[PDB]
Formats: sequence, structure tokens, C-alpha cells
Amino acid sequence: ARRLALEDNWETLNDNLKVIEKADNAAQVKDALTKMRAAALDAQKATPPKLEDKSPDSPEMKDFRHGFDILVGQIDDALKLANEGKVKEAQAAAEQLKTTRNAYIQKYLERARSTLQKEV
Amino acid sequence: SWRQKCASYVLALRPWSFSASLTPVALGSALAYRSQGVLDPRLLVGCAVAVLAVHGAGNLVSTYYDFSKGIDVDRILEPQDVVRFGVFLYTLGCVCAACLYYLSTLKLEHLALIYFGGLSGSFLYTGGIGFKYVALGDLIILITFGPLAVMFAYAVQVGSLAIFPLVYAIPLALSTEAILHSNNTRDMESDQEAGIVTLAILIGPTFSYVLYNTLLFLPYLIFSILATHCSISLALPLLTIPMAFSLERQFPQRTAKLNLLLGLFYVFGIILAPAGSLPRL
Amino acid sequence: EVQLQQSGPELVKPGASVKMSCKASGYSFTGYFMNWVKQSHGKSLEWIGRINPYNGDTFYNQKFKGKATLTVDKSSRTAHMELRSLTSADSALYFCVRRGEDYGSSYNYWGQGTTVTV
Amino acid sequence: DILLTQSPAILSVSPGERVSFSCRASQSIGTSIHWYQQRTNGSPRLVIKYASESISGIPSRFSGSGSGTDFTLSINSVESEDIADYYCQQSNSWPYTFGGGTKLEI
Amino acid sequence: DKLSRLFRMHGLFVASHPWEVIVGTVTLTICMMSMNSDIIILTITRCIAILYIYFQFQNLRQLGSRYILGIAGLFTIFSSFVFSTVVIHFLDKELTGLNEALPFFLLLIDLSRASALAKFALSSNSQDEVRENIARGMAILGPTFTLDALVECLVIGVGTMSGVRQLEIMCCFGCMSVLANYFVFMTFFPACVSLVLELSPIWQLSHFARVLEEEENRPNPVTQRVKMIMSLGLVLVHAHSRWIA
Ligand SMILES: CC(C)CCC[C@@H](C)[C@H]1CC[C@H]2[C@H]3CC=C4C[C@@H](OC(=O)CCC(=O)O)CC[C@]4(C)[C@H]3CC[C@]12C
Ligand SMILES: CC(C)CCC[C@@H](C)[C@H]1CC[C@H]2[C@H]3CC=C4C[C@@H](OC(=O)CCC(=O)O)CC[C@]4(C)[C@H]3CC[C@]12C
Ligand SMILES: CC(C)CCC[C@@H](C)[C@H]1CC[C@H]2[C@H]3CC=C4C[C@@H](OC(=O)CCC(=O)O)CC[C@]4(C)[C@H]3CC[C@]12C
Ligand SMILES: CC(C)CCC[C@@H](C)[C@H]1CC[C@H]2[C@H]3CC=C4C[C@@H](OC(=O)CCC(=O)O)CC[C@]4(C)[C@H]3CC[C@]12C
Ligand SMILES: CC(C)CCC[C@@H](C)[C@H]1CC[C@H]2[C@H]3CC=C4C[C@@H](OC(=O)CCC(=O)O)CC[C@]4(C)[C@H]3CC[C@]12C
Ligand SMILES: CC(C)CCC[C@@H](C)[C@H]1CC[C@H]2[C@H]3CC=C4C[C@@H](OC(=O)CCC(=O)O)CC[C@]4(C)[C@H]3CC[C@]12C
Repeated sequence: ARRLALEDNWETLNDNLKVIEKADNAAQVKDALTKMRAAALDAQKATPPKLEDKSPDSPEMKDFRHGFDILVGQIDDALKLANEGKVKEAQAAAEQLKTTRNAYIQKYLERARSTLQKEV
Repeated sequence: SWRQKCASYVLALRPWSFSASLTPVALGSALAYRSQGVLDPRLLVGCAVAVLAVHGAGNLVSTYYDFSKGIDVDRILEPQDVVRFGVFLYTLGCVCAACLYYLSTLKLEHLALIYFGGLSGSFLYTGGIGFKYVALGDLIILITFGPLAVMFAYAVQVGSLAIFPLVYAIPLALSTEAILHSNNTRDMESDQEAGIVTLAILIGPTFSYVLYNTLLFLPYLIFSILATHCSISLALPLLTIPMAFSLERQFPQRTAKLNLLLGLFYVFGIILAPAGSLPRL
Repeated sequence: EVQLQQSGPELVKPGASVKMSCKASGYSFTGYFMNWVKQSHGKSLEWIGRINPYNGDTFYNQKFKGKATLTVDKSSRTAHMELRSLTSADSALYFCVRRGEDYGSSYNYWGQGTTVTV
Repeated sequence: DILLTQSPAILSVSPGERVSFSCRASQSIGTSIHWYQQRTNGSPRLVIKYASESISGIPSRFSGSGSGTDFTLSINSVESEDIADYYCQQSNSWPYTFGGGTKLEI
Repeated sequence: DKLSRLFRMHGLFVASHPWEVIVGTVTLTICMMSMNSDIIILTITRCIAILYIYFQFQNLRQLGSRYILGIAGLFTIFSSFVFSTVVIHFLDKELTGLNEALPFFLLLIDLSRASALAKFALSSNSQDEVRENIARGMAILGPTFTLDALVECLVIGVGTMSGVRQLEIMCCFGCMSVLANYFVFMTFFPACVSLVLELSPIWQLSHFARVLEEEENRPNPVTQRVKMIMSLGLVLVHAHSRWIA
């Protein structure tokens, strides 16, 4: 289940990114970004297949945790910003979330899942 | 040297090779032993080599389709070294089959029927199906290669043909299919971008997952039925169900290992079975 | 004895297309690949691409993907290369090269050069 | 596109003296190197395939060595028939890339 | 290079005199029959069913020309006629039921190689050109098809010496079907193609054909060698099993 779970999570996350970038009203923005936060926290407990042999208190693991902390921070910022109805700044922050995910988290999770596929 | 051409010789193998080629032979000989009570090593080695050689020749028929694009051993390969090795393997197969005729007490017609109908039947349709549908043609091969190898080995051993080995050889065909499907699912996007089509691409990801799980878990139902209804001593392959659950939770090396162990326990089940307690045995 | 007899010099104008021939003879033509190599002025070799003579499935180097198209003539034992949209930087030798007979050999049999002049 | 580099550009020697070239790759390419020899107005001809294995029809003075990344060809004693350009080719990952080329001098 | 010359000769000599070859061969068939009306009923039923499954499974009018279907139909009629006449007249009438799955499938299969030659022929412009195109098409498609027919006939042939009666009969029908297909394809299919194209020039399939035919039609070199070894092995099996047994 983990492979398909991670891929579904990642694909739906990307779909939600498309939704937030092409959203008009604040309501869909809100519920979409809450889904993003939910997908993020569901992906938190998912361990990276690179870091199975090593201990769960590794510097690379800590980098991954800091990364995710920054992600949820940005999402929370977007929530509190978009609560009133600020869409353009929410999309801007979302795009910055897209930059930082592509910087760290995407680069991690894509090569992460591949190892699991190699195992099976 | 030999080690410098071992890389050339590993070109005709696949992750599902040991199972699909060599497990049937051991099963067939186990059935022959249970039925008649006398096993022959010479015929066993001959059947093993003959089935393995034919399978290798077919794998090279597929390997030649990786020259269309640069899919490609620690040497420079080109389309003479594959053809020569295919010819050599198949000739080795035919020489082994001729030896088996001379040694065994089976009729030449039945031996020729099995060996040129079943084992070498893949060559009649494969080749000229294109490079895209090479993976789709493999399913039919692995469905019709598992049971026929068992029966080939059984018939050569005993000295007369029989229908039940095809019935006893269903679980191995299913587990082998699970290996092939798993390995196809592993290369979904690469095959999609390259232009190659497989079953996993056609049916989609969720259906490939349920198909994987079906093909993985059917053998255990068959072993539980064959245990509780024929002979209780055959229930060994249910002992490896934790590995099957681990495989299902982590979704081809581990699948291949699982198949190997399933096959081993199934053979140990067949051998340990009481006399007269097995259908048509 | 294998020998790869290649065509003579080609004095051409800019913007045109040019066709080269490397008549393979002395072996089973349809068994081995037919690679091509470029040697520019300054003497720095570059790999263009290959062609399977049986099918015709080519496989180019990315740089020469647009302006080099390899074709084959199984009947007369001849491998062709067509250069298109020539510029000042295509004045160079072109070799047709093939691997040795046995497995594990490197590229023994080279042609003789077609001195293209733009 | 593995970049292969070579380290005397022009290499002056005397007849009898031992020579040594170097083909320093940009990646671990195993034993996949080929040393060609090209004299004035001719086609390159193979000397040492796979960094060690000799070729039939080549004099015994040509010998190679090395593995991984750094390779080396050597000539025991040079004559008037060893004045040429030497190119190293890798056959590890497509597309194959030749070296710069080392010319000799008396 | 040796065989291609011989098949080119054959293709040219057949296509040059279509009517005489077609009437001569039909005469030979009816002579073989008469020397020793359900044939028509079985021909029609079998033709319709086979032609319909081919007509469906292949995308109808995908290229934009119905001559291919007409030629395929005219191939199927002759193949089914030559098969049916032997089955009805000679072998056994009462024993032809429910085991006509193999002959039914082999013709579906052999239709592709008949359609190929039609595509080779249709790309022509002139009469001498279409005759030359049939000759070259025959020279390219002859050897491979001969080998395929030979190996299939020998494998299904060795199927007829098992002992199981149902298998013996099914395999016998398989062998007759293969030989009928090959006989019709070689003898009076190119005559029919040539005559149809001669007696009727809106046939525009030149560029695609002349780029892809000599590349896409090529089989797998490993398969061909294995088939030759199979053929040789089966010839030894048959020789021994029929004469020395
Ligand atoms: C799988 C395909 C290729 C079919 C197999 C082909 C057979 C028809 C061939 C292969 C080996 C042949 C021979 C096997 C052994 C001999 C013994 C020979 O006489 C001897 O006693 C000498 C043997 C010895 O002691 O060396 C006479 C021919 C015969 C029966 C041959 C009969 C025909 C055989 C079985
Ligand atoms: C399974 C086997 C029996 C089929 C393989 C044989 C045939 C498909 C082909 C191969 C070459 C053919 C040709 C061999 C020589 C003759 C004579 C030859 O001379 C003529 O009839 C006209 C004079 C002329 O050629 O100019 C023309 C071709 C022909 C009819 C062909 C007859 C059929 C042959 C034997
Ligand atoms: C049929 C009886 C009554 C007369 C006996 C004649 C045969 C012993 C000979 C005549 C011509 C022969 C050949 C006809 C055509 C060839 C093609 C030849 O080569 C190929 O198949 C080329 C394949 C490729 O190019 O990929 C293989 C042998 C074969 C089938 C031969 C089979 C044996 C044949 C029919
Ligand atoms: C060498 C070349 C020309 C390849 C073709 C060889 C085949 C035409 C031969 C080899 C053994 C033959 C026989 C195999 C078994 C059948 C069924 C058997 O029963 C009947 O068909 C009886 C009714 C009848 O008289 O036709 C008699 C021989 C027959 C027709 C033959 C069919 C054709 C076979 C396969
Ligand atoms: C082209 C494909 C899709 C369909 C062709 C498949 C057949 C060539 C094969 C597949 C399995 C075969 C066998 C299936 C089981 C039966 C019953 C079996 O048992 C008996 O009837 C005993 C007879 C006796 O020995 O007395 C004998 C073989 C037979 C007739 C065979 C008939 C032909 C079959 C259907
Ligand atoms: C089922 C097996 C045996 C397949 C092998 C294919 C042959 C049956 C084919 C290949 C060449 C064919 C033809 C060879 C040349 C002629 C032309 C034609 O002869 C004439 O009457 C022309 C008279 C003239 O012009 O002088 C009649 C058919 C015939 C005998 C054909 C008969 C069938 C043949 C022998």
C-alpha cells in the first residue's frame, strides 16, 4: 500500500496545487489548502525509504523534518492570509511553496519512492 | 575467458526464469516419484537443461527487440551475438531432447508433440508481433510454459502422458505471472514514455494492484483446498503467508524469493504426501 | 577479410544536401551495425550514430539528430549518410566504422574518409 | 556526455625511451577504454582495447593499464613508426566520446 | 539473394498471364474433385464469418480504400473453396463439425500476408509497374511465408500421430488449411490481384509504403533460425515415425 499511497498523496497534492493556482473564490482555496495540510500531515508519518537502514534520528531525517515544518508553516500562513479573502498573495505564497517543495521535498520524495519500488 | 562471457550468457535470463523453467521440472519429477516410486537423475538433469535452454532462446527472441532503441553486459553488443546464442541454445535443447528420447521409454511422437508443440510453440507467433507488444505476448507464454514443463518432465520420467500435472501446476503459473506483472508495474512510466505497452499500463494502477494481489493470493487458496480435501501434508506453502502479507503491504526480487520458497514447500508437500491420498496418484 | 570501401571527395556549396556511400564487403552485411564518425579540422573525433542494416532502426547522437540521416541499401551492400543544411563547420572527414568479428572486440575496421568541402 | 581529458598535449620523446599517456575520464567507466593510433593522412587503428587487452597484429611494446577513472598507455621503445596522434574512446554510456588527442615528437 | 530471384520469376510469370493461370488452377481443382453443392454452402458460410471477423477486428476504411477489402474477400473465397472441396469431397463430411476453430483462425492470420501484397501492388501507377510491384512483393513475401507454412504444417502434422482421435482429426484439418492457404497465395492470388487492378487509377499509397515496407515487414532473425531448426527436427521425427516405426 505505501507506494500507491505516496503516489496518490503526491499526485493529489499536485492536483491541489493546480486547483490553488487556478482558483477564483476563497472558499475552494480554503478547503483545498486544508486538504493540502491534511495530505502533508498524512505524508509526515510516511518514512522515506532512503532512511530505513539508518536510525530515525539522522541529520538527513532532521532536514526532512525541518522541510516539512517549513511546509506546514507556509500552508498555515496561506490559511490565515486567505481566511479574509486574499487570493493573489495566497497564490504567490503557494508558488513559493512550489519553489521550496521542488528545492527539497520533491527532490527527496521522488527518489525516495523509487527505492521502495526497487525493493518490490 | 569464461568469466568475460558469463556476462554474455546472463543476457538470456530474467527475474522469473528460475521459477518458470526449473521449478516445474522438480514438481514433475516429484509427481513421477509419487506415482511410480522410481526416479532417474539422468532424465531429471536432461529435462532441466532442455527446458532452461528453450526458455533462454525465447528470452533472446525478446532481447533482440532492445536494438530498436538504446535500451542496453560490460562489452559492445550487436545483432550477431544474440542470433548465434539463440541458435546455440535451441540446438542444445534439441540435442538434450534427442538424448532424453534415447534414455527414456516415451514414444517419439508424444515427446515431439510436447517439445515442439508446447515448449517451442512460442516461436510460431512471437517474432513479427512488433517491439511494443513483446510484454503482452509474455503472459500467454508464461501461462502455457509452466504446466507444459511439469508434464514434459513427468511424461519423460514415467513413460506415458497424463492430464493431471497441468492441474497440479496452476499455482506455479499464477505466482510466475505475479512476478512478471510486478516487474511490469515497476517499469510503468519508462515503458509509457518509450512507447512500450504492458498489461499494467492498459488496466491502470489500481487494477494492476488488485490483479497483483489476486495472482499472489490464489495459490494459497488452492493449497488450502488441496490440503483440506486431498492430503493435509500438502499444507506447507501456507506457512509463508507472512511474507505474502509483507509483499502486499510493500506495494520483484522479494516476489521472486517468495515464489522460490512457495515452489520448494510445494515440492516438499508433494513428496511427503501419503500413498494413494492424492487425486490420480 | 573485411574491407569498407568509401566514396571519394565532395566539393559542394552552402545550404545544399550531400549523400555519402560506404560499400561494405567481405562479410555478412546484415549482421553487424554500421556506425559513423566525424573528424573535424584540428583532429577531434565525434560519434554521429549507427544503423541496424536488417531493420533500419537508426540511433543518433543528439547533436547530429537534425542534420544527419542514415539510410541503408541491403541489395547492393551500401550504407548511406545524408547531410542537410550544410554550414561552414561541416568541412570534415567522415569515417564508416564497424566492430570486430568475435564478441568483446572494439572498432577495428574503419573506412578511408570522405573529405566534404563546403 | 562523459568528458575525457589527456595531459601532455604535445609530447617530445627520444628513440628508445619509454612514453606514457593519460586519459582521465569524468566518471567511473570501468575497463571501457580504447586507444586508437592515427598517423599522417590515414584512418585510426586500434592498439589497446579495454585498457589492458592487446590486439592481434600490434607490436608487443604497446601495453595499457589502469581502471576506474584514470587510464594509461605505454610504449617500451619508440621507433620511426610510432610518430602519430593517439585518441582514447570510452564505450560505456552512449554517445561515445573521444579524447583531445596526444601527438608525439622526436 | 538466390531464392528472391526464383520468387521474383514466379511472381512476374504469374502476374503476366493472370486469366490463363486462374482458369487453369480452377480447372485443376474441379478436375481433382470430379475425377474421384454443399461445397458452395460451406464456402459461403465460412467466407462470410471469417471475412466478417476480419472486417470488424481490422478498423473499417481506416486507410480510405475498399480495394484492400475486395482483394481480401477474393482471397478468402478461393482459400475457403479449396479447403471446403477437399473436406467435403475427399476426407469426411460427417466429421467436419465443432473442430473448425484452427482452420478458422489460421485464415484470419494468413489474411494479413495477403493484404500486404495488395498494398505492395496498389502503390503502382502503370501496368508494367504493377506487374513489377507484384513480382517484388512476391520476392519479398515468398520465402518467409513458405517457411511459416512448412513449420506449421510439420508441427500440426506431428499432432496427427499422437493416438487421441479428436486431436488427430483437428490437426489433420489444420494441415489441410495451411496447405490450402499457401497454394492459393502462391498460385492464383497474384493473378486475381493483377486482373482486378488491370481491368479497372486512384491508388495513392506510395510514400508510406516506399519508406516502411522494407523496414516494418521484417521478421525477427532469431525466430527464423529457430524455425529452420524446428523444421529440420520435425522432418527427422516424421521420417523416422512414418517409415522406421
Ligand atoms: C527431438 C528430435 C530432434 C527427434 C530426435 C531424432 C531421432 C529420430 C534420432 C536422435 C538419436 C538417433 C539414434 C539413437 C541411438 C541409435 C543406436 C544405433 O545402434 C547402436 O546400438 C549404436 C549405439 C552405440 O552404442 O554407440 C542405431 C540407430 C539409433 C537407434 C538412432 C535412432 C534415431 C535417433 C533416435
Ligand atoms: C514448397 C515448395 C514445393 C514451393 C517452393 C517452389 C515455388 C514457390 C517456386 C520457387 C521458384 C519457382 C519457379 C522455378 C522455375 C519455373 C519455370 C520458369 O520458366 C517459365 O515457365 C517461363 C519462361 C521464363 O522463365 O521466361 C518460370 C518460373 C517457374 C514457373 C517457377 C515454378 C515454381 C517455383 C519452383
Ligand atoms: C514437396 C515435394 C513433393 C518435393 C521436394 C522439394 C523440397 C525438398 C524442396 C524444393 C524447394 C525447398 C525450399 C522452399 C523455400 C525455402 C526457404 C528457406 O529460407 C527461408 O525461409 C528464408 C527466411 C528469411 O529470409 O527470413 C528455408 C527452406 C525452404 C522452406 C525449402 C524447403 C524444401 C524445399 C520445398
Ligand atoms: C515436406 C513438405 C511438402 C511439408 C508438408 C509435409 C505434410 C504435407 C505431411 C507430413 C505428414 C502428413 C500427414 C499427417 C496426418 C494426416 C491425417 C491422416 O488421416 C486422413 O486425413 C485420412 C483421410 C484422407 O485420406 O485424407 C492421413 C495423412 C494426413 C492427411 C497427412 C497430412 C500432411 C502431412 C502433415
Ligand atoms: C486456436 C486456439 C485458440 C483453439 C485450439 C485449442 C486446441 C488445439 C486444443 C487445446 C486443448 C486440447 C484438448 C482438450 C481436452 C480433450 C479431451 C482429452 O480426453 C479424451 O477425450 C480421451 C480420448 C481417448 O484417449 O480415448 C483428449 C484431448 C482433447 C480432445 C483436446 C482437443 C484440442 C484442444 C481443445
Ligand atoms: C500445397 C503444396 C504442394 C504447395 C507448393 C506450391 C505449388 C503447388 C505451386 C508453386 C508453382 C505453381 C504453378 C507452376 C506453373 C503453372 C502455370 C499453369 O500452366 C499452364 O497451363 C500455362 C500453359 C502455357 O502458358 O503454356 C498452370 C498452373 C501451374 C502448373 C501452377 C501449379 C501449382 C504450383 C506448382
